[PDB]
Amino acid sequence: ETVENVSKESERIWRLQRARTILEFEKMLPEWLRSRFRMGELCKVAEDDFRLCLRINEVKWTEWKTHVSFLNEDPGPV
Amino acid sequence: RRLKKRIFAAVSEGCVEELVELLVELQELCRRRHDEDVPDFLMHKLTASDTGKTCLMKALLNINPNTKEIVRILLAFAEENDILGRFINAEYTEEAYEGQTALNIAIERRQGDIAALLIAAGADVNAHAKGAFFNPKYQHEGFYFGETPLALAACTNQPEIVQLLMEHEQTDITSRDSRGNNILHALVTVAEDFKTQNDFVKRMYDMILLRSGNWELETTRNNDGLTPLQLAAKMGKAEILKYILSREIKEKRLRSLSRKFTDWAYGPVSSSLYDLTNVDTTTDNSVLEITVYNTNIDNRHEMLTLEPLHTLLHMKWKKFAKHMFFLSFCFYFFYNITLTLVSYYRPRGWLQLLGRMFVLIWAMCISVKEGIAIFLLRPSDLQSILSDAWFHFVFFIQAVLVILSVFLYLFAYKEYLACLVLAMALGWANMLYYTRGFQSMGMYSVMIQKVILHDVLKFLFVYIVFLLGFGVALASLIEKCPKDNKDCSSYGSFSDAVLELFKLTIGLGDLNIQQNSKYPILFLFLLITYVILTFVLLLNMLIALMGETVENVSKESERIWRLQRARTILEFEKMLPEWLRSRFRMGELCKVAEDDFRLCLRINEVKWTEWKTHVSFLNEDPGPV
Ligand SMILES: CCCCCCCC/C=C\CCCCCCCC(=O)O[C@@H](COC(=O)CCCCCCCCCCCCCCC)COP(=O)([O-])OCC[N+](C)(C)C
Ligand code: NA
Repeated sequence: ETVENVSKESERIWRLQRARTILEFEKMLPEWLRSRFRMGELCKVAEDDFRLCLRINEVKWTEWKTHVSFLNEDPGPV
Repeated sequence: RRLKKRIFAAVSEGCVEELVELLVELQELCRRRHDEDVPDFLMHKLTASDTGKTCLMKALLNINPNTKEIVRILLAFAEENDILGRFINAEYTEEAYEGQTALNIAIERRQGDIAALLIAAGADVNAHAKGAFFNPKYQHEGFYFGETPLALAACTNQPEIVQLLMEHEQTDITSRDSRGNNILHALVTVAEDFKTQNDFVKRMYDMILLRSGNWELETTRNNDGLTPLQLAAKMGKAEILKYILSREIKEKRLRSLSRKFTDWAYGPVSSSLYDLTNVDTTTDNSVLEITVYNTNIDNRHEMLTLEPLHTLLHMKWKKFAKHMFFLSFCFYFFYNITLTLVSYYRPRGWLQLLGRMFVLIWAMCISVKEGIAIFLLRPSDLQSILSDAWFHFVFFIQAVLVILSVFLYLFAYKEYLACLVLAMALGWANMLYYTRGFQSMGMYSVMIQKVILHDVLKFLFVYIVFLLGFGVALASLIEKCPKDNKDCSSYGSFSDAVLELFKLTIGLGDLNIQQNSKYPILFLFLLITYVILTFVLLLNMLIALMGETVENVSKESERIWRLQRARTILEFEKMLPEWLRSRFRMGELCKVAEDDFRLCLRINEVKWTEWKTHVSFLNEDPGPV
């Protein structure tokens, strides 16, 4: 009975336990060697707005909207 | 100058009041002596040399409420300059988006009205977008759709543009891209599961195929030599494969394109004929062969449940496969029986020598057959070993052990008996392969594989850590036996400690806690901890964990057994020679009066649901003949 109740959520618990290890290891790193951050500054807004952003690509054949709220006209990564 | 930048900036924003003001200035510049020619200078100033992007393509990338007004003005401006042909057909020069034109951008932006006037203006409806983005190496840095405007609208769920493009006289439906894929191939690659796509590809596949009205598009092979029907099996698109395999075209004037035909129907009882020209073992590469031996997909068991595929396997199973499977079992059963008797009754004659030679000869036959079977299978992934070639190795390993034992027997090495015993234990363990063919035993066998991998292997890894972890600990606090009694403690060494704990786990022997331990309380504390961890925790939890896996597998183990059994059917059929292939399906049937004879499989179904009028049959008489 407990296995059935936990198996549907044990995957999330393992990631929660693993995520604790990731933060502990990152704190062990010194002031230097922190070159493993995410993508650098990106001009999100033309008004001198640069933010560190994480790139995630998703595919969804559901809505089929017109893209008029993008940042770069060229779709190819560069 | 800065005129080009201003034109692009005004075009992107979507303003037409100053758009004409910038264009009339360019017309004034045309009066200036270019010294080379008029059209080239105008095109150069109206296009970006770095990437090849034009102002018209800039507007379509920047769809605005006034974009349609901009497009007409730009086209009229180009038409007045007699550069309309080379302007609307301009494409990017960079390899990232090479071949992309204005028509491609408009279709992607879902601008049907804008794309409609572009085609009438003279847009190239056969442009190929051979850029790197349109043909990505992976599924994240690009989007492959067929690099053609006809396929782009098809893959983006835009039937209105597809109908407009197909009706155009200059559209090449059978056009092939760099991969050699046609329109139908691109839909197969684009097609996904129903939970992801709203079956628009299947509807789009039917619409485009009916418009062409010919088998040239369906029989086209790409650079990999695969038809769209074969590509669905190669990429594991069950939704597309199901439609194509069971395809009925009710409307007249075009019926040969169908793959499913009802020769007769009387009330709810009707018989269906499924085309098998490209789905059979007769051809070199077919859907049936691909859907069974595929290793890049994990939905083969679902793909074998289709109406033609499931029945085709069943029909050939009861003809030759059933007898060959039983014959193979009898030869292998006698192979192990004879091997066991000679090894068990070994010395420590002239009439039984034939049996001994049978084992040696049959071992060579297994070794040769399994040697090439693994070679042609090309196993790469670890899962493929345990899901497609596990019995191809253990049979090979057992066979070569007998050969190795014979090789060591004639020499002075006495290790031949050790290899001979391993052949016996593995040979009888290999009998579980023949459990297939029977639904009850076959589903039981596939249950064992999931239990072993998901639970047994996981359980053993933790148990060994506790077994060895407490083995060193318990043996550590053991004093040396006195000179009088040399067997004071059973936990004398590490090997002894593990053996006692192993017997404790399986409930064998007697638990004697009066060992020669300098800390008897500590020694007993670890023993009780080991029992709780193993006897109470690890052993009991394994039963509960497998019950979760049994529930998840029992709802799909039947399909897995058929998938495993179907692999045996194809292997047995390949063993047949060139002749003896008289066990095929029903012969040629006049599906269409235009000399159209196809090998078809007859399936009879009864359905008291729709109660339609049968006007799309092949034979008026319902009685079989
Ligand atoms: C599922 C299965 C479970 C396991 C089953 C376990 C039970 C079976 C396992 C084992 C039974 C015994 C077999 C091997 C015996 C070797 C011990 C030895 O020689 O010790 C010597 C002392 O050695 C030392 O003083 C050095 C210690 C390090 C080497 C030995 C431990 C290895 C650790 C590995 C670390 C990595 C481990 C990685 C994995 C954790 C004593 O030797 P001796 O008395 O002089 O020997 C007489 C002969 N001679 C004189 C010619 C030399
Ligand atoms: Na007992």
